[PDB]
Amino acid sequence: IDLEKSQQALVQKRHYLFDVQRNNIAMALEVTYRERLHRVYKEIKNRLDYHI
Amino acid sequence: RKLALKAIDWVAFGEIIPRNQKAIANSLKSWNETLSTRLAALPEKPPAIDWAYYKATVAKAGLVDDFEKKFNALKVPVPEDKYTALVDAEEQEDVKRCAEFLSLSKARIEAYEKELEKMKNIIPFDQMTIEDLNEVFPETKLDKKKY
Amino acid sequence: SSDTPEGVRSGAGAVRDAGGAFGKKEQADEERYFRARAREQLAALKKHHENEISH
Amino acid sequence: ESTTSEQSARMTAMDNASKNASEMIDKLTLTFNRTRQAVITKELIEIISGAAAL
Amino acid sequence: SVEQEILVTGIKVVDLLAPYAKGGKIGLFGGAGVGKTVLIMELINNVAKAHGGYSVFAGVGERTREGNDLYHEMIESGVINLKDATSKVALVYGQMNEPPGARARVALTGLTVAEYFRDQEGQDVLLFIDNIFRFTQAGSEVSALLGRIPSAVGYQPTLATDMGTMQERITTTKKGSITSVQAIYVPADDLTDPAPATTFAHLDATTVLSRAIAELGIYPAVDPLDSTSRIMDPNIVGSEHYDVARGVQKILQDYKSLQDIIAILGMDELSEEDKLTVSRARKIQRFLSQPFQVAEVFTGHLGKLVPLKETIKGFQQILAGEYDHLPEQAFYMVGPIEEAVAKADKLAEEH
Amino acid sequence: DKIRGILHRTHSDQFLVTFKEVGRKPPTFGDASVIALELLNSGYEFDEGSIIFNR
Amino acid sequence: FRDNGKHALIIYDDLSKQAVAYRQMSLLLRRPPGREAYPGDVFYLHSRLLERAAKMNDAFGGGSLTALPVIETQAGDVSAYIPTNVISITDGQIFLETELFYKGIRPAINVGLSVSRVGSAAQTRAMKQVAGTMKLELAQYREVAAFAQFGSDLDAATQQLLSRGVRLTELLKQGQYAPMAIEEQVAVIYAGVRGYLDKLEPSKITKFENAFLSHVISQHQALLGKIRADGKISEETDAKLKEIVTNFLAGFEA
Ligand SMILES: Nc1ncnc2c1ncn2[C@@H]1O[C@H](COP(=O)(O)OP(=O)(O)O)[C@@H](O)[C@H]1O
Ligand SMILES: [Mg+2]
Repeated sequence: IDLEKSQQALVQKRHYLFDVQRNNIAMALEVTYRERLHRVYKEIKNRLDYHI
Repeated sequence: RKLALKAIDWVAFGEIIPRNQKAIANSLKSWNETLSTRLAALPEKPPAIDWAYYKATVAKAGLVDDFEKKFNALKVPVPEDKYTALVDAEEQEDVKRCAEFLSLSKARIEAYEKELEKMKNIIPFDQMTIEDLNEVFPETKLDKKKY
Repeated sequence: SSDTPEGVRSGAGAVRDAGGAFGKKEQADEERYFRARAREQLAALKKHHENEISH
Repeated sequence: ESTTSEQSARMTAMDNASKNASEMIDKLTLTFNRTRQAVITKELIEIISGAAAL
Repeated sequence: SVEQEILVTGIKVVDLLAPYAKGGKIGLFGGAGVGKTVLIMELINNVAKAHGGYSVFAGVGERTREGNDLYHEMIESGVINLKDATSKVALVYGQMNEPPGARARVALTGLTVAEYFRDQEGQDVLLFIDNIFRFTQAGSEVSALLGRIPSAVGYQPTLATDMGTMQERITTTKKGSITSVQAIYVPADDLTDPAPATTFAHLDATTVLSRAIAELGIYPAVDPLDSTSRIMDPNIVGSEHYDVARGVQKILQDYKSLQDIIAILGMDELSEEDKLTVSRARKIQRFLSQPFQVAEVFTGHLGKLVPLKETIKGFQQILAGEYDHLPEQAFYMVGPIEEAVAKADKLAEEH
Repeated sequence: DKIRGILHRTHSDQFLVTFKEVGRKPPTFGDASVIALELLNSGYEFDEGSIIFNR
Repeated sequence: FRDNGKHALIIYDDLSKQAVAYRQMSLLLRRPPGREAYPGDVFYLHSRLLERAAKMNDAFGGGSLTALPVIETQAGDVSAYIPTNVISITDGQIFLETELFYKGIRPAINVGLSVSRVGSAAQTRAMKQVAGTMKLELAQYREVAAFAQFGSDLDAATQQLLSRGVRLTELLKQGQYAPMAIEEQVAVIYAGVRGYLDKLEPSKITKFENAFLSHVISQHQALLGKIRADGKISEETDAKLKEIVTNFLAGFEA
């Protein structure tokens, strides 16, 4: 009994953490694209603030 | 913008069980909590660029509008996804290796299950046999049992 | 007095600021004890072997 | 026996050192209160005498 | 102006626990005979010769002897030059032999010359004022003949208005910057007197001197648990300097509450865990004392000047425990932490 | 300690051994064996004696 | 803002420099002095300024005005002239000492001498439930604070009372310019007053708290919307918060 569940324990463990590695890198590209759209507004706000 | 969901990071995803490598699994959950707050720091949409008030307030013209004409039709190329596939590639090889316990020990379960069938057979009658009881309790060659 | 915010209450470090009998008995006991620790830490500091080869 | 004889006399000799330090702490509270009133009284006279002579 | 900096001096107690600032008003408190004139003679020695712009010294109500030991310690160092036009210091003097109508208009004459350099020119100016308690006292003498009722303990009724009318011209504006160091006499060791306890609102960095430290031999006697600054801030001095400053004050204040136990129990009956926080605190008291340069004729010792990066690294290692094998005397009147072990071996051999 | 500290003047030459660090932690039977062992293997062969304490 | 149904707040920084700027005007107008050369009506100067703070009712608009005056004592003597006028006018005091500021307690609020006489009738239902035991727990600690310097031969209840008092203190320390929310405040107090910290080392209570707060903002946002909007903490949220601080405490040290 204890070695039958030892089969099934590693097949629910592995598919959870192999999609966490999908989504831990998925957030790494959104927060570097959201900060790409935001920064290009910041360095054109400096010229909208300087000449006044 | 675009934003996809994920699964539960509750029990399995922090118990990856390396060779006493609970520190590497602890670092795996630490990146998800950091990036979700950095995604909560900035929204999906940035601020809007008012164009009409730029012409009157910065009315020294030419040098003000030429930067506003070049920076308006620009594009922001995000970083590459070259490391996105190779990290997902090793998950495909390990998932084929993780079922080896489900492949090899399945016969070890049924051989242990068939061993429980023959173990019922051996005990039999109290006064049964002097050789059928000579499977579990052992015998050996000359001069084994010291005491 | 002290069982109200109004009355006088004593703080930490008030035996030495008074400067009486217990304030002088405390200064000469921190010195007569840490004088012997300048003996045992200096006698064992001469046990560096490289200095003895120079000697 | 000697560590019981010693540990009971540490109980008594630390008890009379808190009675004598609380008997002394009320006698200095009255002198603090006579002297606290006497300074408000004294520096009130100096302001009145300074204004009357002016 | 709104910007803040840090001006490095070279004194170990000042740069660690209460850093000074460029263009900021600095105060030197303490009683009579603890070292306010020597510590204000030290900052002309370090700061004024490495400084680019000019410097002004106004002396208000002090001994006429000590205005001659400044005119003769600034010719032999070449700051005042009697032969050409390359001097860098002006001097304004109204001393304690003057009538009391003249000890209350000299400090207004000091910061009028020092307002010309900041405004009509653009240079960075310093300003040293000693003493400034004799501006308040010299107005409390002409008062009762002008027809005014006295306030609390004997000062004039207009005490905190003409003080605040002078102390609002010593500022950093958008046309220049005035660093200012001031010595403030505290009468008979009471910081609740109405003349020193209203200058606190006009000072950024206060350096409270004390007679209870000076009678131990710890020189300069600066109180660590009574000196503040406005830039003790982990966003300005960095997070490494900040957790060292508060680590020193926490072990000194916890040393204060332990002295109340040793008076009844004794030193040896304590545990081994707090026999160590005393011995770490006593090495921090003695390491703060530094041999000054202009106090050579008192001491005979040499003048040390520890930089800022070395002051932090000296105090991390006494706290972490890397010098538990030395006696207390190896840190008394030393410079950097390198001389604390060289002085440790030289004491050993004479046994 | 405080037996040796009192008698350090009048009887400093009649001491055999002195045992310090006594009374901080509660006494046990092993410390009664450490003292009684060193009373034998000292070189002083005695023939009577007495003990004084506070019952 | 009080007359037009809105809410307000005012801070006098500070009131001990108004009694001095008014004393100078009196003694130059030749008025009869009094104690410490203050005039006879310095009580009437501060009373009719603080009595203008009021909680109006619904027939007049429902407005309000809240007043926080600052008063500087000298050498911690509140029995002076002006520190006793403004104490007897207002409701409660917050007494910041200088000894606790250097012992590590920042903000250095002494809760032994600080009171408020509106009492618990101004707390929300969530904060009132946990802090009613915390106030009793801290007050039992301050009785036995003088046994900490030499205590190992005491009863296990007294060792427990010291053990909870130190760890509740570390929850009260707070950096500058970081104000929290009431729903995040009640969660940190709930982690401490229940007993979920008596095995964690007393130096780690700050590092545990900054780790735990950044967790529940991103991963349990739907629980801190059912204490903000509910106002109280129910039986459903009592179990839901219970496995949260048990899940985090289990794998924490990494
Ligand atoms: N570097 C120093 N450290 C400690 N004490 C000093 C130092 N220099 C001078 N003193 C002491 O300070 C006393 C007063 O010096 P000074 O600063 O001239 O007077 P004041 O501070 O009262 O104006 C002297 O008696 C001297 O012993
Ligand atoms: Mg002087």
